[PDB]
Amino acid sequence: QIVLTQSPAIMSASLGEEITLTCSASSRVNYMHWYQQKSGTSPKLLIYSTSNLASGVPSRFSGSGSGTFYSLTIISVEAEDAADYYCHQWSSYPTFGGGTKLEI
Amino acid sequence: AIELVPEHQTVPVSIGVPATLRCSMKGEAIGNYYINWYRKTQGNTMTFIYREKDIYGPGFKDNFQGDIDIAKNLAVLKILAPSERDEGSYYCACDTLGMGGEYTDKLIFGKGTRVTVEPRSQPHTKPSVFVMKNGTNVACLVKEFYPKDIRINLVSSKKITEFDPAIVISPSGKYNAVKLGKYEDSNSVTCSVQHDNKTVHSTDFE
Amino acid sequence: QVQLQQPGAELVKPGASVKLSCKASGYTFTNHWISWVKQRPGQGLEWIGNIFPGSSSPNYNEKFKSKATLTVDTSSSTAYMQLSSLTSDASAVYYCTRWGNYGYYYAMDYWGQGTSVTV
Amino acid sequence: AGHLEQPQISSTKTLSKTARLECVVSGITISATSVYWYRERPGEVIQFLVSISYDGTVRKESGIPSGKFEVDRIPETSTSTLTIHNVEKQDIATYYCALWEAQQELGKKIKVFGPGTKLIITDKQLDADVSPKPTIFLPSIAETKLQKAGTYLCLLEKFFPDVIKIHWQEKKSNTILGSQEGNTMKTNDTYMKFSWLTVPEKSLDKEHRCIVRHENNKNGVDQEIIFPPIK
Ligand SMILES: *[C@@H]1O[C@H](CO)[C@@H](O)[C@H](O)[C@H]1NC(C)=O
Ligand SMILES: *[C@@H]1O[C@H](CO)[C@@H](O)[C@H](O)[C@H]1NC(C)=O
Repeated sequence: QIVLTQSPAIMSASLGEEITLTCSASSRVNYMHWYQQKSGTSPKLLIYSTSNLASGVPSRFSGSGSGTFYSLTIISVEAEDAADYYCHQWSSYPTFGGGTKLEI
Repeated sequence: AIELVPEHQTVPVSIGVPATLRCSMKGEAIGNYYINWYRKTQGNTMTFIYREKDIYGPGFKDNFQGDIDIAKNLAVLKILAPSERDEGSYYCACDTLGMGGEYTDKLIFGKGTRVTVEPRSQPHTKPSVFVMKNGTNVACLVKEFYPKDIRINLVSSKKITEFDPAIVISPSGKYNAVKLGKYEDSNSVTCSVQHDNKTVHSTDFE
Repeated sequence: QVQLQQPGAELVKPGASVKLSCKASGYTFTNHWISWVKQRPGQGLEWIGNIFPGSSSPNYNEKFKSKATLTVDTSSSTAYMQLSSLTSDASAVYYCTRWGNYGYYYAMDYWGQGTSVTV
Repeated sequence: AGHLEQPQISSTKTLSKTARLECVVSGITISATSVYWYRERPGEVIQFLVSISYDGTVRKESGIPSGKFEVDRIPETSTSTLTIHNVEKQDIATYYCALWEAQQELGKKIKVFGPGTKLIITDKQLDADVSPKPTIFLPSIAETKLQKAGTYLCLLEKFFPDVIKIHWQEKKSNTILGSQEGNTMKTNDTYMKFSWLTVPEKSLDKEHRCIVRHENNKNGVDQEIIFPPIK
């Protein structure tokens, strides 16, 4: 049982600056996954297995994390990047993060 | 370095249907190395299953089967008949064969695959609840029930601590259970266990 | 290219039952797990349960064990979900996902479009 | 055909103190072949730790700082012993010993592994009655007489280390009996566990005992509690 907490809930990031999305855990988790859900769309997979990059994703989406603290990084912020980001992990059963909104 | 990644971190298999397990070789080549297989059915007891070329363990030639594919670059272990004894976590080991100046011949392993087993379907059967105790500690024995669902209680239970019953699979396929409770008073009392519809009592069955 | 077809939406009466069906295509159905995820408006995602194809007694969430029942049909190549004893607040969006296995390490790589169920 | 045996199935030691792990080769002297050691940190794959050969070279791998867990081999008792220096939280792991055995057929060898030790490090342990405390459960009246089978219960409690080994075997035969058990649950300070065994009519007229293997047993020997025979 791992509690995943994402802070802050809503974060403001102006266009053009690389910003980092952070997911925190109560315990140690081996591999963590990141999902992007846009406005009125099913979640997609961006970064799978702690900073491996999923197929079809622009290369400017990269993750960084180790041990308990994990993070997701965007090199270039664009208009199309507005979505809600969740962090997921497997510890014999899934556990989703709170979710953070990214706005331009 | 060399990495072996198992296909599944957990995979349930049922009794009587063959299953396969694959460990992926994200390395130079699967053909060059020698592939082993290990099982840990007990808490920590490692059990050799299959070395690369047709040399199995004690009594594993019949139950298990191993093979190596080159195009997919994997290592396939096939269970021919799963069972409760076959239930365990399996490990894939890679023999380095040594190099021109290297003769350590260590083993590079992968993470285990917790292979849980589940019984085949059989008609439901009644559990014969039997109360038995020694002093202030009582543990009624429901013995031969097939269904998984069960609701429990102890009559006139004044115990400080309540213990969760343990559900295990008998070799006959019908689950066994034990529910235990230590009373600070009124130790002399029977146990009642409700299974399927309505109630079953150790009283009038004794 | 993997498709996980899932219906649009469903509307049912309070106290009724709903059967949600997710159809998989493209990939080998037998190998990969399937999970069901519930999403609400103004939510934090919850995992309801998961089922390996050709298995029995699938794992369930402690908050959905009594109300959810997952079954699969290898011949149909579909995953079914049954929800019963529903309430007023059990109106949400339920997705079906496929678990990548080798190096993905059980990441829900392909998702369904989801069903919006309201009562 | 000699099988590795490690006398300790668990090891609890004070933090930042030396811990010694040993495994003995059964019936076979090691002679030319080398003895290996492996380590399984929780939630990780097992990795080769050290190796000692007939010449005496002590092999290692990447990382593994020198001066840590020297390995020594005793040909007098065919015993290979590994001692951990300055044990720590990262040192908390499971240790196995292995060795290549040559088959009768030429060119084929099998790596046989030991049962494992499961090194455990915790806080300042107190030695006040950490040994398992048993409780004999006699089969109830009108149970074996009417079912033609017997059931026992080896209740156990108050043992600090996580892992405990319980198996059943009759006094006259060395082979073990197929036993069923329930996993331990957390209690006020320590753990408890019970195991039940079923005996057929043939074993009904025998006196059974419950064998429990634990690191903190009295006098370092397996505890024995006798169940009076059904007869
Ligand atoms: C079975 O259970 C139902 C309620 O769950 C009850 O109404 C019914 O009487 C039971 N059947 C019998 C034969 O008692
Ligand atoms: C352990 O603590 C619990 C809760 O404080 C208590 O109920 C129990 O009796 C204690 N165990 C003892 C005193 O052996």
